[PDB]
Amino acid sequence: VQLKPGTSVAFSGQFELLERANHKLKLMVPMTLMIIFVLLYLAFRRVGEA
Amino acid sequence: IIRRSVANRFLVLMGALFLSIWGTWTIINTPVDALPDLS
Repeated sequence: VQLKPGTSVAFSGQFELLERANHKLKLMVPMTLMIIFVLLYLAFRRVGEA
Repeated sequence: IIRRSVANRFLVLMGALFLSIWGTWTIINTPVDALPDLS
């Protein structure tokens, strides 16, 4: 599809925000899980239990 | 005064890793410029 001088095209919709949301949690969920490990073996002092 | 700090080396390592990741993140996302507003 050709473009005419003076015409622009763009995309949008719900999908866009998702591309961020997932990414964001895909960046934090790991760290949170780590916050568990460090806080889990404080009662056992060994990694096997956590 | 830091004897209790060396007895839990693993906590120190985990904290250092968290700090390094957070710092890399904030550095990747910090705004950079030159000669800021000074007038």
